[PDB]
Amino acid sequence: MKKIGIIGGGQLGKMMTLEAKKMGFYVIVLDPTPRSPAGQVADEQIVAGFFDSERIEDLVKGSDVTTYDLEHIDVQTLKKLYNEGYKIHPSPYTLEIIQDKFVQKEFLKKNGIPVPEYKLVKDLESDVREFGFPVVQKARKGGVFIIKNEKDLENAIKGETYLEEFVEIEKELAVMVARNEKGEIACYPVVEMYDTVIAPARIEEKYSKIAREIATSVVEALEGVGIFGIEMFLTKQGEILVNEIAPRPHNSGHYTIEACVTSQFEQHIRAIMNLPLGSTELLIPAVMVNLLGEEGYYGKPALIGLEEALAIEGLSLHFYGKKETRPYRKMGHFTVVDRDVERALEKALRAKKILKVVSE
Amino acid sequence: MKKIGIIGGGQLGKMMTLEAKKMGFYVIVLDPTPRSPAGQVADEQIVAGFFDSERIEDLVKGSDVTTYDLEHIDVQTLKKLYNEGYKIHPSPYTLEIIQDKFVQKEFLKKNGIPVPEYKLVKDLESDVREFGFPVVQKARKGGVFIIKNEKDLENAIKGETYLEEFVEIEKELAVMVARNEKGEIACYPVVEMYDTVIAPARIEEKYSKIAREIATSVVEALEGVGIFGIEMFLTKQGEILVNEIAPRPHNSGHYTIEACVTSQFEQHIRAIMNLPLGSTELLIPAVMVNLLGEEGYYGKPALIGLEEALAIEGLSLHFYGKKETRPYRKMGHFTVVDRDVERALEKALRAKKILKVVSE
Ligand SMILES: Nc1ncnc2c1ncn2[C@@H]1O[C@H](COP(=O)(O)OP(=O)(O)O)[C@@H](O)[C@H]1O
Ligand SMILES: Nc1ncnc2c1ncn2[C@@H]1O[C@H](COP(=O)(O)OP(=O)(O)O)[C@@H](O)[C@H]1O
Repeated sequence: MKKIGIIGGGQLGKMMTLEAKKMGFYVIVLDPTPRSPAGQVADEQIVAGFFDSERIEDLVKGSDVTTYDLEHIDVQTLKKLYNEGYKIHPSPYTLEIIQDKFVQKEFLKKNGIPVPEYKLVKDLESDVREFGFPVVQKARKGGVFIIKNEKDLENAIKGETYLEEFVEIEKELAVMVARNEKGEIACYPVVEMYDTVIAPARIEEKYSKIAREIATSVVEALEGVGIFGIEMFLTKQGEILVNEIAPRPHNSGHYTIEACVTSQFEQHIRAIMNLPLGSTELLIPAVMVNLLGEEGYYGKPALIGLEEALAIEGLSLHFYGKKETRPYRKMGHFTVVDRDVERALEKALRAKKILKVVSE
Repeated sequence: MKKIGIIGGGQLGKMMTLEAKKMGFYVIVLDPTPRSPAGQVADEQIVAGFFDSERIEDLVKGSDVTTYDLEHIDVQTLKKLYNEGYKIHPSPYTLEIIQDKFVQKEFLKKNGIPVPEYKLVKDLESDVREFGFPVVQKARKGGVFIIKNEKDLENAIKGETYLEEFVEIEKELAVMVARNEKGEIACYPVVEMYDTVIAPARIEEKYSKIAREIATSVVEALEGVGIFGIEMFLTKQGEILVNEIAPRPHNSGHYTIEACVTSQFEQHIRAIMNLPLGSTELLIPAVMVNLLGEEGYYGKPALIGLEEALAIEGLSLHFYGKKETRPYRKMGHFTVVDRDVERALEKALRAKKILKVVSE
């Protein structure tokens, strides 16, 4: 039984190990938190930090393939292990390119992938003048500040940053795309950010075809292995530009669990194990909605509105096992499937007001 | 957070456990095997046998609602607790009715539920005679013997058995049906036994309609709470008779996980928690096949044919993490979803020869 190593034992990692074991694989989770969510349901867990070079190395050498559910990781030791032959997917090199938002943009531009106009900042006040207000500023490494006036510019993000033209967004889109080392690619439906996800995106065939073609291009240019979450902007001028790349299963890909033949999590395992990719057929439209911790609440998690929300046909719930609720924190998500996406959304919005994660 | 107690740590209980925690419930599993499949992903496990009176008592009293994944359990102690007001679903009384095939037949007959003519054995030889050859003999509690003539009376089943008329079976059908304490019912599509399940059964719609009606009337008569597996016979003469009742999620219902909006396991949780039931809509036809350990293999499980099998579109694998394979033992199942049920069956049977659980 081949062993899959997973760095990061949070929710994304747990869902990963669950699908991996379901496919008959042994899983070792590396997380600093003893009995992490993923470690709890994994075969083994290495209790160490995401930069404990020594331990991440014990994971890689003790696994057939190593993957990860988060980006803030020791990419350096990973590149070394990758260079001497150990299987790490996605490649620590693509992770590196993605870590630094500027180099990610640079990479996308060079490979012919549409992206917002950007500019490395060396002379802040001098560079912003090349865009004029409003302009967008982002931190190169992990955030995003929208400079609209003088007072904001005087209080801009400090550190290594870069500028981006403020994009006139018609809609924000996303698409999961997986790829084998063999080269097979599986592209999912383009979805829409209403944080709520609408699948499929209510957009002209013309645009979804383009969004799918660009998402594939990115993974290809990257020679990626695993599943990737590509965020895009459909502009007010009819242009599709990629905003960011997530080298792992993405929150905007959860709908696949209830709406597609193979979930994003099953694809990721298939992809990193170089197995034949699974069908991405959308069996039914779906609207997903994150269950964030309520504003002004702290402590013991409490889910309210369950009975009433479950009465909505097509509604199902995914509550994560978290011991502490924090405002804005991702406590879970719920999805609504309906033959008619519009009815799916109406219901989801209705439920959104009902389902709340409170404290005590 | 409400607590759900589950007696039985096998694969069914594990699948129930996960779905339960997914809905935000706390789960405590009771199983005589330490680190049982279900206990490993539950919150707590009580190491104890299914007849350890005082231990199942701790489980029920420490839970808001208790259920089970098998029938061979201390039903009498549960009846005691149930009479004290503790929530146990399905009721120990229902479990009691189903555990004995004769009382079960007596019950169905008392409620007008279509069933084969039967008779309790007082004097084996004399009773079979007034029935005529051939006749079917069944143990009341523990399997089936067809008495073709006098000679067979010597090898007849010993103990307390009952007799029933021989039925000329055309097809064997199954249907999952869940019910709330509030009385809400949720009926699934009827499936066809090929051990491989075909969803939906390839039968004239007139039969499907009656099969779902018969099944629903069964759980209604029982005033059942939870999801039930209703096994029926479609005779050569166009009659639909109920043969068996399973008071729990059933193997013939695994298809729901891949082809229906809400799986039988989520449905079961909804029903025992008296919450609104989920949609049973069939999103796409499906064929499920059980994976059993191949003959002559013992020890650590090992799979063969995965790549060739996963190359088949719509094929997904569900390998249970059993710590040892053994001939004929259920190690998991795989499903093949396809818009065309005949292509699903074709693919499934083709893969049934490729996927195999062997020893390492
Ligand atoms: N170039 C841009 N022009 C206008 N709005 C933008 C631009 N880039 C990002 N945004 C907005 O800010 C949000 C943050 O985008 P993102 O780069 O993914 O930051 P984060 O790391 O929080 O996700 C987006 O949802 C989008 O609405
Ligand atoms: N009354 C009957 N007439 C003819 N065949 C029967 C009858 N009852 C059962 N059988 C056959 O025997 C098989 C198993 O009997 P069953 O009642 O399901 O016992 P069990 O499920 O515990 O093995 C059925 O699948 C069916 O093919």
